[PDB]
Amino acid sequence: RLPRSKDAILLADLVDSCKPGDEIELTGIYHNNYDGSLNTANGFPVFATVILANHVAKKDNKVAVGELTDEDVKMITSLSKDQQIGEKIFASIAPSIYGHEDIKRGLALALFGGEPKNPGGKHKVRGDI
Amino acid sequence: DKMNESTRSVLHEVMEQQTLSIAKAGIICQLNARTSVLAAANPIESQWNPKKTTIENIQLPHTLLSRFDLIFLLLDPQDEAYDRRLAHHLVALYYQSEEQAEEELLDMAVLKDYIAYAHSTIMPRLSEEASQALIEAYVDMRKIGSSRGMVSAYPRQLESLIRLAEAHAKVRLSNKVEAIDVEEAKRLHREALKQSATDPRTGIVDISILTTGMSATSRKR
Repeated sequence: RLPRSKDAILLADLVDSCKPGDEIELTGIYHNNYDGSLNTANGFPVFATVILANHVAKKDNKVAVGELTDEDVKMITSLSKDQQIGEKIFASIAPSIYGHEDIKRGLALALFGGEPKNPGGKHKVRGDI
Repeated sequence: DKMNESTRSVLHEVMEQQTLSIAKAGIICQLNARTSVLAAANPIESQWNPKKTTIENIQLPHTLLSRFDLIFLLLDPQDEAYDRRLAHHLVALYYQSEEQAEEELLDMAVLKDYIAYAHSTIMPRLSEEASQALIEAYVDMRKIGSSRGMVSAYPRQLESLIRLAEAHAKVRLSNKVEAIDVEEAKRLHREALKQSATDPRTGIVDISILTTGMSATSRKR
């Protein structure tokens, strides 16, 4: 079936909260107003509608560094003190898969990733794995 | 013969399921199509090739050719008697006049009315001798497979014979299909297979309809 759609208005700081292709989660006021173009298109007193936005989240970016709390940072930095943190992270990738420890290790290294750099300001090399 | 692959697939769907499904532009529906397909297929080249069987000449899939109840060959013999009779018939067509036209239109009118009436009121149903004759026909044409260990028939042939017998009973307005109809169905069906499924090296063989490349062709490998 064809999908339905709605227009939404972002104001002030909510602009640039999303881009095309973003699976957003939008809170807003469902607002309606008279529209003569829709009236002549439908032949009835049909009112256009738009969502006056009040919050935009994303359903893939469920966590972000701009939302991390001091307690989250504290427990993260406490976990890093453990000498088993590498093994814990490797065991934590796809825990419902038995074995494949080398695969989990490689995927952890790719998931965290290296550091991009540009020595001399003239020669780029990627950081991603 | 020269319908494109999408048309071949949708026609296969229509002939097998008697429906046409469409999911085009938000519309999602399954239209009914209980249509009787009557077809005219040319050889791929300009002439018929007696070195090859129907499926290899016309280049249609067996998935479509096995859905047909009857397949007929319309090529003319090379006999001078046939040519002379055809020429006399065509001369008679040239000399067709008002009396022949009125006779033909009378035949056409009564034929249309007869077919419509038979559709409207006749509903054939199986007699015991019809059931025995159909089972006997299928078992007999399967008994040919004792030679060479081959398959010589398949149950959709039996269903085709049921359709043809019911049609013949409807022609004579019997309302009960019996052995006269079943023997005519067997005769016409066997003649259709003789025309269509004849490998040039060995004659009629049923596997030509089931798959392309009969045994005389496939035994190259």
